[PDB]
Amino acid sequence: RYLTPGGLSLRSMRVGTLAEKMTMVKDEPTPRFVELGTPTDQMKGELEIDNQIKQGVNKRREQSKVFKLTNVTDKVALQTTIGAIYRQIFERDIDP
Amino acid sequence: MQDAITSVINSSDVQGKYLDASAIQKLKAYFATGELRVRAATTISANAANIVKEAVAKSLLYSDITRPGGNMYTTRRYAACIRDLDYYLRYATYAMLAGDPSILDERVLNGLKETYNSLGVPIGATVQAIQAMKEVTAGLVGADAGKEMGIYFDYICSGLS
Amino acid sequence: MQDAITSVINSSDVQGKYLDASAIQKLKAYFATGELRVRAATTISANAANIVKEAVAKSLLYSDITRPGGNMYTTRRYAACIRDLDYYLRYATYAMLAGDPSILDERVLNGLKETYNSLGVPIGATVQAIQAMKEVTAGLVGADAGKEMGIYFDYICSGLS
Amino acid sequence: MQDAITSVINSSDVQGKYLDASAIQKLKAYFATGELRVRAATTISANAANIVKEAVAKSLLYSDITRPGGNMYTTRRYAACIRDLDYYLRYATYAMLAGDPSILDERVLNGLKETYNSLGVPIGATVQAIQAMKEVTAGLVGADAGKEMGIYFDYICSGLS
Amino acid sequence: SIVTKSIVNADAEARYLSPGELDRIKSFVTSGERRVRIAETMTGARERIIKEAGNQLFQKRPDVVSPGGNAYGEEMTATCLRDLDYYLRLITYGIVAGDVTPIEEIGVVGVREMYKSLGTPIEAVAEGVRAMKSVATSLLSGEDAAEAGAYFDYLIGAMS
Amino acid sequence: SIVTKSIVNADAEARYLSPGELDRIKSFVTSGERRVRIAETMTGARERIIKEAGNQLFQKRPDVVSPGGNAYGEEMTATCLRDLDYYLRLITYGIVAGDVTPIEEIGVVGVREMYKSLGTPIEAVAEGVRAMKSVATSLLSGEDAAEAGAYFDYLIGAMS
Amino acid sequence: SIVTKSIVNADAEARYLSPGELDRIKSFVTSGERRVRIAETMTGARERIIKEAGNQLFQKRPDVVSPGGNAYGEEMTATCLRDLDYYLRLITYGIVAGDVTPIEEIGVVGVREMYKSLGTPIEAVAEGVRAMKSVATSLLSGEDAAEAGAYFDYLIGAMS
Amino acid sequence: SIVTKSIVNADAEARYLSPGELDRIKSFVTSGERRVRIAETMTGARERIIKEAGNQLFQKRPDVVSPGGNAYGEEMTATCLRDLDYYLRLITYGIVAGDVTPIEEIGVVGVREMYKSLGTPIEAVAEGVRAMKSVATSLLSGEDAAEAGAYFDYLIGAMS
Amino acid sequence: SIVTKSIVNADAEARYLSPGELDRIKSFVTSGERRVRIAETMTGARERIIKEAGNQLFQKRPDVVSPGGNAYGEEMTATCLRDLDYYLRLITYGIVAGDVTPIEEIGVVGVREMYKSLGTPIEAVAEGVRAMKSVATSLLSGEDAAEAGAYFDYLIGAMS
Ligand SMILES: *[C@H](C)[C@H]1/C(=C/c2[nH]c(/C=C3N=C(/C=C4\NC(=O)C(CC)=C4C)C(C)=C\3CCC(=O)O)c(CCC(=O)O)c2C)NC(=O)[C@@H]1C
Ligand SMILES: *[C@H](C)[C@H]1/C(=C/c2[nH]c(/C=C3N=C(/C=C4\NC(=O)C(CC)=C4C)C(C)=C\3CCC(=O)O)c(CCC(=O)O)c2C)NC(=O)[C@@H]1C
Ligand SMILES: CCC1=C(C)/C(=C/C2=NC(=C\c3[nH]c(/C=C4\NC(=O)[C@H](C)[C@H]4CC)c(C)c3CCC(=O)O)/C(CCC(=O)O)=C2C)NC1=O
Ligand SMILES: CCC1=C(C)/C(=C/C2=NC(=C\c3[nH]c(/C=C4\NC(=O)[C@H](C)[C@H]4CC)c(C)c3CCC(=O)O)/C(CCC(=O)O)=C2C)NC1=O
Ligand SMILES: CCC1=C(C)/C(=C/C2=NC(=C\c3[nH]c(/C=C4\NC(=O)[C@H](C)[C@H]4CC)c(C)c3CCC(=O)O)/C(CCC(=O)O)=C2C)NC1=O
Ligand SMILES: CCC1=C(C)/C(=C/C2=NC(=C\c3[nH]c(/C=C4\NC(=O)[C@H](C)[C@H]4CC)c(C)c3CCC(=O)O)/C(CCC(=O)O)=C2C)NC1=O
Ligand SMILES: CCC1=C(C)/C(=C/C2=NC(=C\c3[nH]c(/C=C4\NC(=O)[C@H](C)[C@H]4CC)c(C)c3CCC(=O)O)/C(CCC(=O)O)=C2C)NC1=O
Ligand SMILES: CCC1=C(C)/C(=C/C2=NC(=C\c3[nH]c(/C=C4\NC(=O)[C@H](C)[C@H]4CC)c(C)c3CCC(=O)O)/C(CCC(=O)O)=C2C)NC1=O
Repeated sequence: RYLTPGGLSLRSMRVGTLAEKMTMVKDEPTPRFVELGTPTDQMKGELEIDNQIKQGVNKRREQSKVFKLTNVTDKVALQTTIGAIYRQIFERDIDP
Repeated sequence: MQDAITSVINSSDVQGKYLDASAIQKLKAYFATGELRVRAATTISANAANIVKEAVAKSLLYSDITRPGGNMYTTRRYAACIRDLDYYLRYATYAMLAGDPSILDERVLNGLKETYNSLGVPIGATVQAIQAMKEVTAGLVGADAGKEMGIYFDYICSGLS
Repeated sequence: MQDAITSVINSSDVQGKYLDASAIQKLKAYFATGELRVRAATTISANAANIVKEAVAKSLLYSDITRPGGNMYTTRRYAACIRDLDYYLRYATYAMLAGDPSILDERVLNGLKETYNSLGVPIGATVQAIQAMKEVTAGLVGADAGKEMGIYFDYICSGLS
Repeated sequence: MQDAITSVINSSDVQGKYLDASAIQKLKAYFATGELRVRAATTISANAANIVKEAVAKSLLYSDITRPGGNMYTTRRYAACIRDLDYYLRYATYAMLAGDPSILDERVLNGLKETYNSLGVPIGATVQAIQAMKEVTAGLVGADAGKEMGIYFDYICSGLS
Repeated sequence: SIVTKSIVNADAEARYLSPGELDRIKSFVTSGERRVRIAETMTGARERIIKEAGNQLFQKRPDVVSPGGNAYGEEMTATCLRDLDYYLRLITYGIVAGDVTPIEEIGVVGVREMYKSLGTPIEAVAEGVRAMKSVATSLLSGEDAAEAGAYFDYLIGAMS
Repeated sequence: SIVTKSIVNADAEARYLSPGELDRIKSFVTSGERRVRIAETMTGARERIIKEAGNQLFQKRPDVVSPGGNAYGEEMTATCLRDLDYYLRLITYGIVAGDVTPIEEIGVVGVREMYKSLGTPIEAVAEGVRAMKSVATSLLSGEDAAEAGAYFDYLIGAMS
Repeated sequence: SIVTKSIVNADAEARYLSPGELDRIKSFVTSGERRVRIAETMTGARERIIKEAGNQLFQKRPDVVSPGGNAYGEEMTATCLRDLDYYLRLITYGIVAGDVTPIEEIGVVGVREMYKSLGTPIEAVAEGVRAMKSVATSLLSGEDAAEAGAYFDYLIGAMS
Repeated sequence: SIVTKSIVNADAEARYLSPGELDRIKSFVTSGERRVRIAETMTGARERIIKEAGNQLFQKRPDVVSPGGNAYGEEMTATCLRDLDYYLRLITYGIVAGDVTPIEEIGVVGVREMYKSLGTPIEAVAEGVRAMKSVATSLLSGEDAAEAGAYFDYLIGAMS
Repeated sequence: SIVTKSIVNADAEARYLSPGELDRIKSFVTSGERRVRIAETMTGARERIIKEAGNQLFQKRPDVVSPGGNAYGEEMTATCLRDLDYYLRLITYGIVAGDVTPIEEIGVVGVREMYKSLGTPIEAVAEGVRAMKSVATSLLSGEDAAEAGAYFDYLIGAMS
């Protein structure tokens, strides 16, 4: 029914039996810059693509190169610009 | 327009999270098969005029469609049909090397169905030539690339029909 | 006293929080091995006079710790020593079944290192006994559950040494 | 019209083939989620009138829209807006139990953008209310069904905006 | 699928699904893999089914192969077995669905006009589905063949 | 938990575990994959519960929040809603243990002697829990009603 | 990526890509394993970069966190660490893709019009990523920190 | 009844019965013995649930037996508990018919005018059946609280 | 029985039976017929399970058959079959109760003071009944030999 207070240190001050006696872990939370960064929606499936390619600049206007003509005495740099004139004015190939 | 790298970075971007290990094992999966991808581009680009020509030789010509009454009878419509089939071959390699079919969904499969109704070209003979093409590359690029190559060929057939 | 469910409650009670998604997988790793540990205990208890037989047969029998100039020699001290080895095995059944070594630290490891110097029995033979008990047990139960039983064996050996 | 079981049927129908091996495990993937969709749809149907009355208090009250001039000012319109939001909940539980989001395009999002543009309904306040509704019903069904419910609101939510 | 028509019956009265219908969903699903191996015997022996059903098609009505009819000649009899192939594919869908609504959406709602505008009498077609009834139920154990027989007989009743 | 008192009942007789209660441990751990699913539903709507269990309590016994009562004040309810929020933490501990000793060791044993000292009436905090029982069983389905309401019953019958 | 940037470079000139460009893909993917090893230790040390590079920022420039400044208060300091946390996510995105283009297409198009409107000084937010560069390279080894530091230098180069 | 829900829907479309509807009747017949015996223990506990239901009514809603209520005096409450007996009279074949519709005939289609015409508040009798809800399903088994409590949701939601 | 172990588990703490414990009784009733199928396989195959496994004990321990030991060839090895036949009878008593105690109270409680007075090795009985149940698990199935496996191993750990 009772036990000597020196004997309770033998019983319950071990490493395994200390978490039920006093506080031991004291979890710090998520820091507030992390929980400000989540979109308050931790799961999403098909609508990933609905926020991906479907934002309003259709990433075809920032993904496409232009053609200059700084190199008029170069010959192979000329030939891919002349095709770029053909593929923008007639905008198919003019080969057929 | 995406990639195996871009559609995992941007898919983790819009979630707001960092690179998960499940996203990382997808990223290293594309990194293991990179010598398969770069060798497959060089073989298809080598005989691209030749790899079209067997695919027309099985499915289209010496038939009624080369005969008048067919769609591709005249020489304008015959030379366009090789060019309109060249885009299905060439953009599949861009669909192969990106590891994603988003090349096809943005600049091949945008308005492809309504153009083919508007021109009178049969869709069903076109996609039947694609199934003639998806075997002749597999006997030419090798075994391992042709299993990967035909999947993006099937993304055209899942969209054209 | 406490087990793998009571501790992870008591780890999450004194923080004041609820059971988060960082502690449910501590329960889900326990409940996945819940069927594994109950089959591990039911082969211990059927062999519990043979695990203690084969443990002393590799360390203590035919040595000179059971010589007449020895600690074991009188048969009062033998039958205690099997029984002092019984209580190391039976609680090692319990902590494997609980998933937490807290029952070992209350009753087995109460004052056991300070009783043994007060009695004069050697400690360096006892760690040789339980580590001979560990190699018998993992062969009998299985190499999965012998790994988790080997932790709670050596947790007694960490406390004796 | 379009279910999830019919979706793998109709893709197998237009090929003219039968139930292939990939078509069976996709069909058996719906059955593996079969206990989740039934149990969650009982939970939402028991708590329909409370998940609505939290969602309008979380986003829509104490603003310009509940004041004079707002589109949910009068007792016709605020009683209409509860009913007009309750169809978004009831059809989303149809789409979960179907397992396919194509029941929303047949019967919710058909002329819905043409109505609200002609009525002066704030579409961006509606899509704020369903986005507040998607969070609060995820706490009532758990995280497993909360992803499957969370898809089918945002198939409605992108059909509006 | 039963989850289709249990929605549209609940959508007709602007109601949620009653819990008297929710157990019809759940007991369909957990017994759903039973319906897979029933349908696997159909596609596993579809050449077996189509061979020894068309022979007794020309035994209970042996005049469809006679001249002056539709199925006389090798190509014109081949459109019958081409149309016999188009039936049991739907009943393979009909077993798996739990409802007969894939057969309703595909292969019954115009047959009453499209065959007399083609030249095939329905009373000869209705024998041809019930000739399959004697062999498709015979290719399965009668516990699982009782509910398997409970789908294509609806098509014969929708022909007759 | 069940496992932490099946140990102690077997330890005080100095025996190994009987196989009757080894069924009880083995049936418990395969029930662990569904009991935590009850607790994730309970902590997901705690603010829907605690606000509603306050308003179902204060209508029933309005004397404790009317002045002259113990919970009078703007912040004194906010502790007294928090003092009822703690029993929702413990019932989710009691759900995942399958037991009632985490209710007992934390929220039962000296609960008569606290509220005698602080001055709140001991039945008035018990009537909040049965008001909390009526909303939390309305959160769940039928098969989780008795499995959650049994631990709600034990906290009522101990304090009253 | 360099694969995306070379496809569309070959798409406008509308032919298959050259082996001079294909070898740059081959050197990209064969060095692909090393760049995930740079990134996956930064993501595992994500919290112990931003807390110190933020504290190195406010110690170096105190007027930002001082009252009257933009980031005064425990909320405003927290949201002015997310503005640092967002760039560490993009730098780990730029390390995986190999190029600076997932930062150039996301992070740095309109920063000089963003922070002019928000009121924060653009010179001070370029100091924080310099504190982020001095933290993250110390957490990386001797060889690999140089290739990670170039994408840190482009971010300071875009704001200044 | 569940047979009525099928053979007026098939009567409307001038059709026979679909076998997807026919297995709802087949699963009803097997689940008849599980359904009838719930009503057998409801009929045994007829004079049990009604007694505390007024004690759950009048302790929460005391305005009816206060002077100034419709159920004032012992003659009126003896009819009032008799009227709550009429709703339990309605419920014990709702777990025989399988669904709502005999309650829909005899319980709910005149209730919003008649109790208004008889001077009673409609919410109080709506309270009296939801206070009956907790003391009926707890008086039976734990699995069948969803079954017998299903038709209590119609009686709650129609009056309120 | 598992009913009988449940009451004295509740009567020691003076308690009504827990509804989690009645789940073990309700699972025992619906699996009550399966254990009778376990017990008839032992009683039907008794003459092949006793003479074989006793001969396995005599091959493992040939000390038993030799004179000077406990047994001898004419009836003492025959009466060590019937002293081994009693335990197989007690297992079949134990598995139809779902409990250990029909093995306990008939053939455990005083076996050490019995067999010391009888002059047999009690450990050889334990190795003999281990040889008995090694072939008993391979008799019936692999599924039913696990929960009947939990009553096999107890008698091994009762002799020693
Ligand atoms: C050949 C296998 C089949 C066939 C083809 C045929 N196609 C065309 C014409 C067009 N095809 C396209 C398609 C694209 N152009 C693109 O740039 C891209 C993305 C890379 C695609 C997918 C277009 C836009 C046209 C023609 C429109 C125009 O000429 O302005 C034709 C020409 C039709 C005509 O009448 O000129 C033909 C004949 N026809 C067959 O018979 C084969 C089955
Ligand atoms: C008691 C909980 C509530 C209440 C009851 C109350 N009822 C009456 C009188 C009648 N009530 C009914 C209503 C029904 N009768 C039915 O048979 C059915 C099921 C089909 C219903 C819903 C009717 C018809 C009467 C008239 C007498 C009769 O039973 O035929 C009274 C007496 C009122 C009077 O003026 O005499 C009372 C008090 N009133 C409450 O306040 C409670 C909410
Ligand atoms: C003078 C008449 C006129 C207007 C008004 C106009 C707007 C306009 N806004 C655009 C994009 C945009 N507009 C917005 C604006 C917003 N998105 C939001 O979420 C907010 C609600 C809102 C601002 C507060 C955004 C974010 C884009 C970027 C599109 C992209 O994602 O690529 C674009 C396409 C690209 C561009 O030019 O920027 C146009 C043409 N054009 C015109 O000729
Ligand atoms: C689990 C809780 C528990 C503990 C800790 C326990 C410990 C324990 N072990 C003991 C003795 C003993 N311990 C040993 C030790 C050994 N035997 C050997 O021969 C080897 C040398 C060695 C181990 C390999 C011996 C020989 C004794 C008897 C000592 C004696 O009688 O003088 C004693 C003294 C009892 C006595 O001698 O009367 C106690 C209390 N009993 C318990 O129930
Ligand atoms: C699944 C939906 C579906 C239906 C309903 C369908 C009917 C169908 N039956 C056809 C022909 C045919 N159908 C039959 C019918 C029969 N053969 C017999 O001997 C019997 C009397 C009878 C059936 C048991 C015959 C003989 C033809 C060929 C007719 C001809 O060539 O003129 C044809 C035209 C040829 C073709 O198959 O392409 C159609 C479209 N096809 C479909 O895809
Ligand atoms: C989990 C185990 C646990 C229990 C049991 C617990 C009880 C508890 N209730 C308290 C206060 C309180 N509790 C109440 C509660 C109520 N007033 C009423 O009228 C209602 C009947 C009732 C709740 C619905 C009030 C008013 C106080 C403040 C008492 C005061 O300040 O005088 C306090 C003192 C404030 C504090 O230390 O934070 C404790 C410790 N705390 C615990 O951690
Ligand atoms: C991934 C691309 C991306 C960028 C660049 C971005 C910037 C960004 N920074 C913001 C605020 C902010 N950013 C800061 C940051 C700082 N204050 C200082 O003085 C320091 C110099 C500096 C950090 C080192 C502060 C204080 C605010 C709040 C502004 C205010 O409340 O006045 C806001 C408005 C509120 C918010 O959404 O956080 C945006 C959109 N958001 C993005 O998604
Ligand atoms: C169900 C509870 C129960 C048990 C267990 C039981 C046992 C029991 N075993 C007995 C004998 C015996 N048992 C053995 C058994 C053995 N000798 C060996 O060599 C082997 C190691 C070993 C068994 C495998 C022998 C030889 C005898 C006869 C002893 C004698 O006649 O002196 C006898 C005396 C003769 C008889 O009536 O059969 C009893 C009563 N009675 C019971 O009511």
